[PDB]
Amino acid sequence: GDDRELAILATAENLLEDRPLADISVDDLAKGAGISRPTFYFYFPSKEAVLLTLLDRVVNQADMALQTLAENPADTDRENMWRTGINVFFETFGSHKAVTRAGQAARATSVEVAELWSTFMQKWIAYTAAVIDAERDRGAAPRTLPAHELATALNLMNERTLFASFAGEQPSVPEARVLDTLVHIWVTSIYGE
Amino acid sequence: GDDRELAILATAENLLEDRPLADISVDDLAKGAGISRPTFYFYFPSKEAVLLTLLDRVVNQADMALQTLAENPADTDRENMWRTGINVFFETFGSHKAVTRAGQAARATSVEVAELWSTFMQKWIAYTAAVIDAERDRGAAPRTLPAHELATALNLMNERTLFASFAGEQPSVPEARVLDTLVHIWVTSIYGE
Ligand SMILES: O=C(CCCC(F)(F)F)N1CCC(c2nc(-c3nccs3)no2)CC1
Ligand SMILES: O=C(CCCC(F)(F)F)N1CCC(c2nc(-c3nccs3)no2)CC1
Repeated sequence: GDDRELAILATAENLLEDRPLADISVDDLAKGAGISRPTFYFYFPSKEAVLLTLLDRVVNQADMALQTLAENPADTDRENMWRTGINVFFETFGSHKAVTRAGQAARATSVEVAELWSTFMQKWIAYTAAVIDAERDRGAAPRTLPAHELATALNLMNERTLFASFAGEQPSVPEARVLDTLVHIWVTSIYGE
Repeated sequence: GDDRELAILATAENLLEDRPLADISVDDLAKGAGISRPTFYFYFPSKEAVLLTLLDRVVNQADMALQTLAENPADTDRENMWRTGINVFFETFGSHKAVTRAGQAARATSVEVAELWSTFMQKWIAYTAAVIDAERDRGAAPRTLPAHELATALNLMNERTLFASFAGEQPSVPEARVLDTLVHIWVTSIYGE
């Protein structure tokens, strides 16, 4: 019943390691999930709706991990705080590289994917901005750029850079270096200046 | 003779303001250029080869503008120097928004587009790294991150952010604010921490 939907999801994720969404067929997904093609369609309209659900669970998982951080303040310096937050995305998407990579490419192609990505990027920008402002009210950060324009560019940086790394793009920051790199840039641009 | 190739190029660029590459047909391009469909094919294999040539001229124009800067040192502070370099890309691609935007999307789809973008991103990263290092030998910049990993992430930032703005994406930095935003981040992350 439910367990089948989960099987279609797990099959899709497993096949996206080895190839793109284009070379995955509804029949491939049905086979893998141990159901037939017409049973597949009872659970999802398309292969693309499978991706969307997948991306949706990943992004929500990152989002939830970030709320947990926000509610339970990790006790530390400014540098470590920021690193902990960037680490949420680096870990969460880095554990779901095929879904990430495919979810990025379907932004060009799927309006729902584009808008889901958009909703969350906005949510995460807003929270980064809310935290930069909080940091400024306290006197820890100088009032340089508008907080929200700063948050925007720094979050756009992480998206490009994190996914470039994960995909192994030329050029990219090696994955083992990406986190320190992004953090140096967040911390100097937020506190400097 | 040559003037026709230029007409196909100018037609393509003009039609990409109003719609995507998908909704532009070879016949559309031929019409506009005042030639027939089989004459089109004498000059280009495909519509996609038209885009490539277009992207190639833009990217080379940015590249050339950056060399001019590099050879003739503008006399100024560290902040203005960097701003002048980022301004090359903001101006050059901002004058060619449809070609940019289309050239970004065809990266997913065209290996030649992907590799052209890749060659230049590498070239521009290398030069940013060479300049960060020069700045460090002089004692103006501290030896924090590896210069080349720093250049990489900052250049990835500009790509994402500049194009997000130009496309009017949600979310993005307003185009009238994008340059100051990127510069604050370059300068604090290069000189700070
Ligand atoms: O890196 C992303 C989004 C990246 C999304 C993506 F797509 F993967 F590129 N950040 C969004 C939020 C930002 C952030 N941390 C925090 C906090 N940490 C600890 C306590 S409060 N508050 O805000 C961390 C960077
Ligand atoms: O912004 C880009 C590439 C962006 C590419 C793109 F795709 F548009 F996002 N920069 C590459 C090079 C960097 C740079 N400036 C300079 C100099 N200025 C003055 C003298 S020497 N030396 O290096 C400027 C930022």
